[PDB]
Amino acid sequence: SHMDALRYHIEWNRVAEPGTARPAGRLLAVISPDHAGAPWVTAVLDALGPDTVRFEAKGTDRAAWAAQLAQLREDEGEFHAVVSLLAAAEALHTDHGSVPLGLAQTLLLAQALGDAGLTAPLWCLTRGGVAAGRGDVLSSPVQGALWGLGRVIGLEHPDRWGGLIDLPETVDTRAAARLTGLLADAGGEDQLAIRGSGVLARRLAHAAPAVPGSGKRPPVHGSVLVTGGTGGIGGRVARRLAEQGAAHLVLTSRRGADAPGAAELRAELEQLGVRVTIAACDAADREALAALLAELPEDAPLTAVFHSAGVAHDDAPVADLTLGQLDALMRAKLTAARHLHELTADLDLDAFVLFSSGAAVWGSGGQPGYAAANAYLDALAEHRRSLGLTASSVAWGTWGEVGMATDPEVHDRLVRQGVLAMEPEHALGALDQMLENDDTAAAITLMDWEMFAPAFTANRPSALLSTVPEAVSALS
Ligand SMILES: NC(=O)C1=CN([C@@H]2O[C@H](COP(=O)(O)OP(=O)(O)OC[C@H]3O[C@@H](n4cnc5c(N)ncnc54)[C@H](OP(=O)(O)O)[C@@H]3O)[C@@H](O)[C@H]2O)C=CC1
Repeated sequence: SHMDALRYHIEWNRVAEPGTARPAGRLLAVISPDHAGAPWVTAVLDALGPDTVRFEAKGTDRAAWAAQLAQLREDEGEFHAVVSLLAAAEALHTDHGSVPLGLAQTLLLAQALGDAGLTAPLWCLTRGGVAAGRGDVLSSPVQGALWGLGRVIGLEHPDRWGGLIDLPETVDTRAAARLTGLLADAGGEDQLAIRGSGVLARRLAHAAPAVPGSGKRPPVHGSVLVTGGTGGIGGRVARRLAEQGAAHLVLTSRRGADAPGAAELRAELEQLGVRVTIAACDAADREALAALLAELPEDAPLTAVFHSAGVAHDDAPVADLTLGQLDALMRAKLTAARHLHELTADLDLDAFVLFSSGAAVWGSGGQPGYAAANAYLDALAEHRRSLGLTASSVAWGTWGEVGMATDPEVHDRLVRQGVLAMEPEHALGALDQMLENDDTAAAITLMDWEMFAPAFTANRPSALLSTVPEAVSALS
């Protein structure tokens, strides 16, 4: 129950139908002009009406947009809300190959709105960026990344953040009226999915307790690939896999066998009877991943991937983050997980496990780029399930003992927010509960809700935490 207590999941609950009147003040719609053709972008522009002012966000030029926005705000006076359709730009930015153009443009729009003093709440619309409601299909993991950024905008700029709304693929008049009614007043909700059945909103809940055996997890066997396998959590994952039956562990990281601690890790694993391969290669390098897969023993086919590669450093507040910082944070997450997905789809793996973060699940100030990068992982795991493929996303809280949060700097701030350091064995024992259940998505975190809830909600309420009774109690 100690391990059950670490597991949470995202659910979607029905909320009230909104009012029937459109907003009284003027809306400002923001369009990516090369990527304004999708049906849902037309349906949304039509629902906003012809009195809505339209801003075409061209390229990625913060100072140019700040100037253009300042002119609009001068001419129009205050807007009621800003409605961004930038998410429809899913093509990669030409200069930053791991950043979807719409993600870069949404960052620069949040930045330029603050620069210009346009204060109306920003709403970021997606289509297929969340899996909400029974049978729902997350069709665009790229747009799913924009939710990780948006939750961090709502932490950093709470007064000028509206929220996120996912649209259905057909935006009929019932969907349009939910939309415009939420923009009038959203009832204090800010992470919303419009579906045929109603409006759903995002919630964090404790996961159901483990059912010993219920997931038909197959025995660990053959070759298992742990990207980031020489790093802190990846090394501990590899040890556990060795103890459990893996014939062969393939560990990767940019430094490979030159990684800190690598020789000792190899010796620890080989003592347990496992074949060990340690390779040096960037998880975003598709050709190197293909070569690595082509090399596998005939008698030890790839049976599972654990994607632990990642960096969190050189992030910045939303107001300051650059596209080159965002690219570097996205590389081992979006680019590398897309390669892993595409080169293993046909292999019938037993597990495809992606390591996300609480930064992506609930949001962490100061970590927009890392939140977006991890949110892509969570969305890709739901998207793969829709294709009939296994996938799981595990959004860790804080690890103790090994890995990126052992820096007293990085450790001190997390623990002080109530995201407490987990013992490796407990974190791994909870991941094994998730994998035995074959759950698609979970956060695995030790929380002190009496510290977390009041800090997280100091400037704006969080409907997300209303389904965690300890958070409700802390706020009473
Ligand atoms: N520790 C924690 O509390 C949390 C961790 N996470 C996630 O867990 C995973 C592991 O974190 P952790 O073990 O703590 O961190 P570490 O820094 O210990 O390990 C991360 C590893 O990824 C490798 N790596 C980084 N970039 C690339 C890349 N482009 N290609 C291949 N390898 C790369 C690093 O090696 P190299 O530099 O040699 O490439 C290293 O092996 C990360 O994805 C992280 O985001 C999430 C929440 C909390």
